[PDB]
Amino acid sequence: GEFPETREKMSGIRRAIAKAMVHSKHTAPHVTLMDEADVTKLVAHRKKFKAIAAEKGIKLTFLPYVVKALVSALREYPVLNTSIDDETEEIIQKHYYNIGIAADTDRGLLVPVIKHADRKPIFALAQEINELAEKARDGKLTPGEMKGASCTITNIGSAGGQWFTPVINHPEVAILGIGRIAEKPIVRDGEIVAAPMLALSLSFDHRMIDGATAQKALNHIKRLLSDPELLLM
Amino acid sequence: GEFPETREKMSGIRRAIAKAMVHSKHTAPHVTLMDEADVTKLVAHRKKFKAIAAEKGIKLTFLPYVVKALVSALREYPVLNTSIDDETEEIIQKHYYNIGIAADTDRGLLVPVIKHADRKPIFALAQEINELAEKARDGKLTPGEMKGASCTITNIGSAGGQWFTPVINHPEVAILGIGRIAEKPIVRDGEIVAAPMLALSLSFDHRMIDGATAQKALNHIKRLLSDPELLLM
Amino acid sequence: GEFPETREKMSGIRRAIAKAMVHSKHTAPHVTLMDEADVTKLVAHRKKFKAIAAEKGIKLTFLPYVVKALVSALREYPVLNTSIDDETEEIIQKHYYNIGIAADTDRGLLVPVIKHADRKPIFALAQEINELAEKARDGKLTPGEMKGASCTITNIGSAGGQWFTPVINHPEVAILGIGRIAEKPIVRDGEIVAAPMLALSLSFDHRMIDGATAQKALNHIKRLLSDPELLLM
Amino acid sequence: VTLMDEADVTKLVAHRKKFKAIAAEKGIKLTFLPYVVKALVSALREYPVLNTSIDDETEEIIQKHYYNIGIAADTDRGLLVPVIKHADRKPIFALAQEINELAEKARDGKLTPGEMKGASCTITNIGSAGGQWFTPVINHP
Repeated sequence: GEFPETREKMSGIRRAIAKAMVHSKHTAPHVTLMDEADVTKLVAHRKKFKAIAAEKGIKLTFLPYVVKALVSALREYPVLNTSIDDETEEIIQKHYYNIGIAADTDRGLLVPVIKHADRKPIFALAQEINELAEKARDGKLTPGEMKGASCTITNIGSAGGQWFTPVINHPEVAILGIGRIAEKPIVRDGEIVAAPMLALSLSFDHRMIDGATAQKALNHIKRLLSDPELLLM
Repeated sequence: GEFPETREKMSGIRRAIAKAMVHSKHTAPHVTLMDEADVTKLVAHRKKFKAIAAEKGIKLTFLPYVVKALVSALREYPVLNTSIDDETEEIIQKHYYNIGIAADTDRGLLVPVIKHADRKPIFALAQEINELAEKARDGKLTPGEMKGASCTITNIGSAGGQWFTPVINHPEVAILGIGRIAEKPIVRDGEIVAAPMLALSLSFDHRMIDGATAQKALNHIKRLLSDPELLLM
Repeated sequence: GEFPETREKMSGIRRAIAKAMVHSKHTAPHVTLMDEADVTKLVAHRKKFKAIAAEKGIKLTFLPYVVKALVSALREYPVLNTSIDDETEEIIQKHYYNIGIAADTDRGLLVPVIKHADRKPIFALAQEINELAEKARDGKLTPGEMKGASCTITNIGSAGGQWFTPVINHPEVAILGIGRIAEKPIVRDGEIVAAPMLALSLSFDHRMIDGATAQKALNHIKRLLSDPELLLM
Repeated sequence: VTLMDEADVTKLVAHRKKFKAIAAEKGIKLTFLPYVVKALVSALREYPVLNTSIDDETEEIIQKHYYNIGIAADTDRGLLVPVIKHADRKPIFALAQEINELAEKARDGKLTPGEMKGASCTITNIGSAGGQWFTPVINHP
C-alpha cells in the first residue's frame, strides 16, 4: 500500500555465499595496509609490448606483473606461503607458488588458480590469466582449478576504486588487493610532477604475520612494480 | 595513592550502547571502500544558492546533495535497498527511498530518517535535514522518525577527518560515510591544480554485495557529486 | 612429490599469540580514522636539536613528540584514558598518563610502558624510549614494565607504510598508529608546495567512543604535531 | 653440417651492462651465457625437433618434453658437460648463479655424475678464449 517491500528467499545463492562469509568474518583479526606505488615505468613497459602481445593474441593488463611481483614477495617472505588449520599441529608451509585471481561473477566469487606461477613468463601469464577469466565468467572451471593457492590477488581496480579492505580467504594468511591506476601529483626529487600511481591494499592474518613483516613484503612488491626490468630478471 | 583510578557503572548509558554494538560487530564481514570525489562544481553550486537559501531561512550544507546522489545510486543499484534478517526467507527489497542521517549526540547515536527522499528538492531537503538535526540534538524525535531507512549516511566531516570505517547498521546492507572537503593538488588534464576533494568511505555487507557492485555504486555517486546540474535533473 | 608442503606445530609460539589475538578479534567493533598531519615544523625542530641529543647520548626520533601529543589529547579528551572490563560495574577512568610503545620482536608483540609520561621532557623521553626498545628487543623487560598503559602507540612507520588498521589492545579503548613521514604535494594557502606529511591511523572501541569524539582527539594531535613549540609549553 | 652466422648484440651488451652492478651486489657475475641459454630454450620450444635424440635401433626416435641444457667446459680432466635442468623455469640472475656454480664444480672435478646427464642440447663456448666460427662436434646422443 505504502513503502512497498518485496520478499525473496535466501536459499538460491545467497545462503551459499553467506555460509562461507559467516565463517571468514570471525576467522582472525585482520589488518590492512594501505599504500601506493609509483608505476611510471610499469606503464611504459606494458605499453611498449602491447602491440607484440596483440600480434600473438595476448591482451596485456598489469595483472601479470603483479603476479610476478607477488611471487617474488612470497619467496623473500615465506611466511606468506603458509596456511593454518584449527588443530595445533596445523601450520603448513607451502614450497610452491600458486596464485589465485579473484573474480566477481554471477555465480558469486570465484578464484581460479595459476599453478606454478614461478615458472611462467609475462606473456604466458597474460594468456593463462585471460583464459581463466573467461572460464570463470562462463562457469567452465574445473573444481581442481580453484584449489591450491598459496595466496590470492583481488582486483577491484577494473571497476575503479582505491584502498578497499579485502577479506582474506580463510585457509590462507594474506590477500593482496589491487586498485586503479591514476595520475596524481607526486613529489619526485625536488619537483612536483604527475605520475600514475597504483593503490595497493594488503590484508593479513594477525595471528601469524605481524605489522613489520607484512609491510616489508609490501615494500618488496612496491619496489618491483616500480621497475619491471628488475622484476623480469 | 598512586596511579589513581575511578570506577563507574556501565548501566546508565554505556550498557545500552554496548548491547547494540556487540551485535553489529559480528553481524557480517564488512568491507570499506575508500575513495575521493572532485567537488569543484558542487562547491560552486552550493555557494551560488547560499544567499537564496538564507533568505528563505534555509541553511545549505553539502549533505542535501549527498542525499540526492545516494537516492540515485540506490535506484540504479537496487541491491542497496535490500535488507536481511536471519531466517532463510528474509531477503527484503524496498521500493522506496528512506535515508537515515546519523548524528552523534549526548544520548548516543541517533538516526532520524527522511522518508520519500526521492520526491524532495534540494531546498526542501535542506530544511528537513536541519529540522531533524535539531530534534535529534534535543531528544525530541518521535520513535517513528528513526525507523524505516533503506540506507544511512554518516557525516564525520563536520568534525574533520577522512576515510573512516563506519559500522553498517545491522538491519541494512550499506552505510555511506562522508568526510571533510579540502583542497588538494590534483592532476586535471595536463596540469597540476588544486581543487576541493571530498573524502568518501563506503561500507557494505559482503554477504550480499560484492566488490564490483559496491564500487560501481560509489562511482555513480562520485560522478553525480562532481556535477550537480545532472544530479538535479 | 609435487606441490610440497612442510608441517609444523603451532605450540611453540604461534598458539600463544593466537590465544590473545582470538580474543581481541571479537572484543568490540573497531573503527579506524585515517588522516594526515603536516609536520614541516616538527621535522625542522627535531633536526635543530639532533646534534644536541647526540652529544648527550640521546637519539631523537619523532616518537617523543608523538608521545607528548598523545598525552595532551588524553588529558583534553579523558574518555581515552578509560578502560572497560566485562562486568557492568567496570568502567574505569585512569588519572595518570602511561603510554605503551609497541614493538614487533622475535618474541611476538611486546609493549613496554612509559609511566608518568606527563612529567617527562623530550630528551628524557627519547632516552627512556630508546632504553625500553633495547630491553624489548633482547627480552630483558621486567613484566611490570609491560603493564599499566592507558593508551598505546604503534609505529609501523619504521618499516614504511601508511594508514594501517591497528588492533586495539583489548583492555584499552584506543590505539594510535604512526606511519611514515614523506613529502607530498600539498596545497598551502594559494600555492602547491611539497611538505612532509605524517600518515596517522587512530583506532577506537565504538562501544565507548563515538566518531566525533575520536576525530576531535585526532585533530588535537594533528594540531600539536604541526607546531612543536606549543606542544612543549 | 655447420651454419656460420652473426648476431647484432648491441642491445644485449647494453642490457647486461645495465644489470652488472646489481648482479655484483647479489654475488652474481653476469656473462652473456645466461641470455644464450634462454634464447636456446626458446628455439628448442619453437623447433621441437631440436629436443630429439636418436639411438641406433629403429624404434629409437626420442622426443624430450623438457629443457635441459649442457654447458661444455674444457678442463684438465677433458671435456665435461654440466647440465642445467629445467632451464625453462629459471630467470637470468638464477641462471647466472647456477652457471657459475657448475663451472666451478667442473673445474675442480666436484660434479656429481647425475649433473652431467640428461641434456637435450649443449652450448659450447669458445669465445672465452677468443675465436669465431668453429665447428663443434655434436655430442653423439
